[PDB]
Amino acid sequence: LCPGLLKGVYQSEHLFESDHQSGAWCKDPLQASDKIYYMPWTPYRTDTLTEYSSKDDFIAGRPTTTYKLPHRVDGTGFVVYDGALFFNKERTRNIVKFDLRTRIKSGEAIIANANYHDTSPYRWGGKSDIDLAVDENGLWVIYATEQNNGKIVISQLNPYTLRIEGTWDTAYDKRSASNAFMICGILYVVKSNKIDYIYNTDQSKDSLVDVPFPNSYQYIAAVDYNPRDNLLYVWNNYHVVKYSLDF
Amino acid sequence: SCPSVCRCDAGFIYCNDRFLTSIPTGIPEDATTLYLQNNQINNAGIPSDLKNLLKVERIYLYHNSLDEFPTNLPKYVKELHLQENNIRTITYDSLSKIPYLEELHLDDNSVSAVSIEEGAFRDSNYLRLLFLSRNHLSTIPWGLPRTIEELRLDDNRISTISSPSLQGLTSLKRLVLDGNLLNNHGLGDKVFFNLVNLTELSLVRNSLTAAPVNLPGTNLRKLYLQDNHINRVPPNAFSYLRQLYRLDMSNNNLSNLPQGIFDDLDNITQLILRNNPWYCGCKMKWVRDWLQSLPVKVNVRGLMCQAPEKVRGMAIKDLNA
Ligand SMILES: *[C@@H]1O[C@H](CO)[C@@H](O)[C@H](O)[C@H]1NC(C)=O
Ligand SMILES: [Ca+2]
Repeated sequence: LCPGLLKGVYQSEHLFESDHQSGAWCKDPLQASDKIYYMPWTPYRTDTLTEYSSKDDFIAGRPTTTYKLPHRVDGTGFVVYDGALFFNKERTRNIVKFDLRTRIKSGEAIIANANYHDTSPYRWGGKSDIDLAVDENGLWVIYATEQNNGKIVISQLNPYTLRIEGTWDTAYDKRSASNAFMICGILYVVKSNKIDYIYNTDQSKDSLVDVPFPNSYQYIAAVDYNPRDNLLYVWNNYHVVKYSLDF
Repeated sequence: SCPSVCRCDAGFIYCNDRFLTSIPTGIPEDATTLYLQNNQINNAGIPSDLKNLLKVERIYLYHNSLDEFPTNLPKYVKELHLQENNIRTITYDSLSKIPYLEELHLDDNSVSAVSIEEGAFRDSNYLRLLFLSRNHLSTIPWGLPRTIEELRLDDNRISTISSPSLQGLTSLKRLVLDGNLLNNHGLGDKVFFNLVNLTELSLVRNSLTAAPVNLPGTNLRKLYLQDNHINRVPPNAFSYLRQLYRLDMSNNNLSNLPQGIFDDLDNITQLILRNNPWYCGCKMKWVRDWLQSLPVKVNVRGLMCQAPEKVRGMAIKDLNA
């Protein structure tokens, strides 16, 4: 159910300060659970995901389990969707489908013509060349192609068949993006500061915007949208925090 | 100021993914970072004029036709990515063209034991990172720079290790040796002993049949030994490793532990011991007492009885006799 068009993004919660500056975190928005999955960023060394049972046990640093991934991960673009994790295998444009329950990779898919490995990462870098996003429409891949001149390119990706189901060329440069996320098939480009660009895929149309985005700390590592409780899960310079959204 | 084929933007030259067998000659002198991966570039496609780009600091050349180590590179390159290439010979000449190199990745190449000209690294004195993941190394090179701080030799065929290979690498901090064919006789006497600043030791997925002794405890925080076939643990294996706060030994053939080996693991935090065939005899009673005396801070996993059958699956700290 579309929450609406985004009017504003504001900080809500501050969970703790982690010991890693970059990383990412989110929930499975398609599971009715308080499970939190946690992946800190170390370049060339990232191949694990730690699962937490609740929000309070997360802050206490009380993990449920740890998942050893079949491949390394490039950047903080990972995503969890319906009991299955999706991430970018190091030095490749390949997204890995990873079933959490049976603990096996169940598949893989190539994201056509994507620049990768700090060829078109985000502003802060860290192999952010590929960022995954979840919204009301399904599973997406945000990247930059050398044909589209390093500017953000989005594709809709089938989470079960791993087929690319459509593509849109935008006008915002991915090296400029501090991060990004999807809502109702609407792209939200962060600069850090501001959301200063959006792309509405339904119309295959974009528009320049000007919605505030908290500069609480400088190093915005990751920004992932959540359609369940309609929140942002953000990692900004060692800090694990939540942002509330205004519709 | 850029070639027609590639696209340049504020120091960043994008020549990647263009079926390049050869590097363009018309290049911006104010160049900073280069993208040449995913081309067909071999060693002859390197111009001599390329050397004069004194401001280039990072070069990505993975997945090309470099069939050996490249020359005529920007004198002041700090990052080099040569993975997914067909590299074989490595001369002193080749490395000396970039002594101001700091970070080197050679994953997915065809480099072997002797394939490196002896004393090649005697010139690259800025070299701090080294990646030999997935090569064809049968042993470890002797003439490695002291400035080396990390060393990845995962997924090679390493079976034997001489002492003066690793001695002299006091700047070494992390030592990764996954997927190699290492046995206890293949180990040097005090080959790890001199790595004073060593922090991580990862020896996952080898053929070790015992815990290694003579480990440096000066800075060792994390010690990895999973997926091995270890039977014994020598009483002095974990001696003086007092800064060790992590140690993993999952998937081994360990039944029993000798008395009082963890007395020296003062700063331990995490001890994972999964998938081991623990027998609970009078030899195992010392563990139970030690577990109860332990501060609540330290977490331990996989420590449950498989033998005898009567108490199989049962937590060791809970048993009477
Ligand atoms: C370890 O690292 C420190 C960094 O301060 C350096 O000064 C020292 O030379 C290195 N080696 C030893 C043995 O301390
Ligand atoms: Ca994102």
